[PDB]
Amino acid sequence: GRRKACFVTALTSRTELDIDPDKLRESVVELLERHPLVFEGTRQLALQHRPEATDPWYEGCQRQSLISSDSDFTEVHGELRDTYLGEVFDRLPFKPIRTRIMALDPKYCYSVHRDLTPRYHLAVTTSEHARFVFIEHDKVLHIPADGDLYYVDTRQLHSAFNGGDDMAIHIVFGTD
Amino acid sequence: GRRKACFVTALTSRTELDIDPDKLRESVVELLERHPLVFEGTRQLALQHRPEATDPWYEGCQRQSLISSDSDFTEVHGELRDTYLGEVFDRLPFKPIRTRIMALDPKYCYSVHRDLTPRYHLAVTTSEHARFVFIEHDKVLHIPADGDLYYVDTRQLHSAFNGGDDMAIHIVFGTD
Repeated sequence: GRRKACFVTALTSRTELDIDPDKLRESVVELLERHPLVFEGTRQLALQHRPEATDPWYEGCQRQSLISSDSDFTEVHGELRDTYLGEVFDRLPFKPIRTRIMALDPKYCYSVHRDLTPRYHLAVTTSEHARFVFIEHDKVLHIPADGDLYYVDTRQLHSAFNGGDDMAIHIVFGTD
Repeated sequence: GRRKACFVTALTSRTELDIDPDKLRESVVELLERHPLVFEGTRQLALQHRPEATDPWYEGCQRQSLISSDSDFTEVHGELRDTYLGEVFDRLPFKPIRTRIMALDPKYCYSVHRDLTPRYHLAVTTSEHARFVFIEHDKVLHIPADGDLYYVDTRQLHSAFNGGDDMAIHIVFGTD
């Protein structure tokens, strides 16, 4: 109750990163061959882990209430340094936490709800059929796979849907 | 095109029908026990048929390109006249055509697209997670199961999603 809904223009913001969409997509496709997304509907893979984690690829994918603190998930996987995903992390203007690849299945949507913390999104694979829907703000948002980073305030009441035939995939960064 | 997008307030309109939501819902649930919805994702059952149809419960559910004319599907099924669904038809202020029960699976959405003809909607079972999303108009719409009839202009670019755990069900009426 003490925080109120944001003004509509504060739902999103663009930070220019100049990432190459083709190289980004091919690096994600190759990575998922070796480290598959877990879960169904909304699927996930962790790109940052807690120091000394024995389950670095999936620990950070647990539901928020099982996460001690997002800020513990600081370590980019060592093997990413050599690939184009290492280049993505190098270009970030902030220190990310609990970064995950996150995906929406084809023809899938999730419940209208509020998240606890907004994140930054880099779209990997998407289409005109994949959108965020903000219910109180009556605003529809599409995040293009243009190599730029988009803040998206998913604390606001919202759903997301993917009406396409192919899965929609983002890299989703936290910050502190 | 010669027809342009409608103004945002013309996306929907309410016609008061005073139908009882509980009797409506219980009559539809019982009917679907005896006559199954066909298709997946968007599921359908026809409530009106062409004269002398051999497949009256399902001919009207074929895709629009296989429909000769919506206006041929004029006859309410005989077995409906003495149930509450017959009462619904008796109250309509227009002559309906090609009326169908239409439903969206849980966690399902369909492609962003345009339909050829707008319809009138009577929501049977729904939740806050089921919405129409108008892309060009940047408008989100919920049709409540309040016993009233809602025009929805699905000729406009749109998707629909059901983020809920249960199937969302409408009766969908055409008219001349």
